[PDB]
Amino acid sequence: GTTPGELRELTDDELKDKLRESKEELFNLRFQMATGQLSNNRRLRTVRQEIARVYTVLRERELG
RNA sequence: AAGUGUUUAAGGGCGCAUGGUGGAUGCCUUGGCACUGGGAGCCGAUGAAGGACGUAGGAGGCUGCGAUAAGCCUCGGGG
Ligand SMILES: [Mg+2]
Ligand SMILES: [Mg+2]
Ligand SMILES: [Mg+2]
Ligand SMILES: [Mg+2]
Repeated sequence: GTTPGELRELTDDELKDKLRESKEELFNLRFQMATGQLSNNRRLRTVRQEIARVYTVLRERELG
């Protein structure tokens, strides 16, 4: 839900915070999907792609 | 009285009319076969060729991808 653009003003530690918050979110809605009370399915994909985006930006910061 | 003499179809044959089965024939094609002209002529410890297992909101196969998993970023195209 957040463009990779506005992830470049965030430092390493707060990018890491964003990433762990997102991983916790993903665990929660994975449980909700398993128990049957998640109707919105595209939420899983968006959060999974957000995690991938956060790693991508971190690696780009490391290398250049 | 003597004599003559049609009609049987359990079933079978042949001809026709009507169907079934079967998948030939005709007419085709998301497939191939033989070449022509170019390109590129190597990939691999910066882990190859090729695979295993996984991966989509729902079971499998083919495809794509690899725990960042039908995808992630940047630059162009286009709509
Ligand atoms: Mg008869
Ligand atoms: Mg050589
Ligand atoms: Mg597969
Ligand atoms: Mg573009």
